[PDB]
Amino acid sequence: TTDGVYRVMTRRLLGSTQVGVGVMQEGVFHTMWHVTKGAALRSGEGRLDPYWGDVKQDLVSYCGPWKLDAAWDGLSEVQLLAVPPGERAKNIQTLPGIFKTKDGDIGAVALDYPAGTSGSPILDKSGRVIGLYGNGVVIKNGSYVSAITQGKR
Amino acid sequence: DMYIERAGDITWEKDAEVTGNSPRLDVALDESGDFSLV
Ligand SMILES: COc1cccc2c1CNC2
Ligand SMILES: COc1cccc2c1CNC2
Repeated sequence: TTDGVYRVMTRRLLGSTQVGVGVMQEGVFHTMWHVTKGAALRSGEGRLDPYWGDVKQDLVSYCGPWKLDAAWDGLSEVQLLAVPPGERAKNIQTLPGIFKTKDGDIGAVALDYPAGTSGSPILDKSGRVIGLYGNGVVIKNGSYVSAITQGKR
Repeated sequence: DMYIERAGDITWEKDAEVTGNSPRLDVALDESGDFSLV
């Protein structure tokens, strides 16, 4: 239950497979809905049950309500704490671009990691999680851009 | 049946590698939570 970044694994396939990543903060585990599809999770010999989730936001929290409330300032570089399948956690610094939608602007990071990296946190300079990586779009030249997806606290 | 495994602390790294551009994109978000380009 310690704070930090965690891999989301399954053994229902060949060997052990990393389906995503998430953030433990204030006793709540945070990941993207498409990683777990809202299923319960095991942590050691304990169980984490879903508490809140929303397919359109593509987010889910376990054991309590969504706790992450920091937001990109729109100006400064951020860091993706990428936890790729089978690889050590590594920080990647970038200046986000912007997703412009009919409902306002969202920060976006032009960094391409395997699908199992979904749920990795994006951080501001204070180390606060400003959103999660892994819900995005493929742009004209074929490369992948992720929204900085943040919930409501 | 899925399980979680700790991978590290959540901290800013002072001398991280810097990469990626900063695209400004018009996008739409549908009821299924999927983004598309406009
Ligand atoms: C291993 O697959 C790929 C493919 C593209 C980019 C990255 C990886 C792993 N980390 C960055
Ligand atoms: C497999 O489904 C995925 C994968 C990535 C992002 C999203 C979904 C569904 N809504 C957002």
